[PDB]
Amino acid sequence: GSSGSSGCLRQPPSHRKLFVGMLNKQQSEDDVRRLFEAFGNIEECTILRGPDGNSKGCAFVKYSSHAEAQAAINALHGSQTMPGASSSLVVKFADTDKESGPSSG
Repeated sequence: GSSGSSGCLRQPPSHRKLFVGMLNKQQSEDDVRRLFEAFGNIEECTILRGPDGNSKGCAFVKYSSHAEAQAAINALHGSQTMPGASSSLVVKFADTDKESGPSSG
């Protein structure tokens, strides 16, 4: 059943990345690997490390599709609170075109 949508509007965006922050300088790529994937499959993972060297409490994680992404987000972001931080984990859809834009130039 449920065949035939005949309704295309505000269709979802195009991006398989997720920006995670409010992390602790203890966890490792692995920890975040299993944890995340624990819900929705992951395509790639890359921990962020500022020039200083010590993790900046951030990392880039990708998923197979949107649905899965949201699952991990709600299941993670706003759920627990990384050690040290007072605010629940922060996981949002990572953007690609930040600097660029249709700005009237």
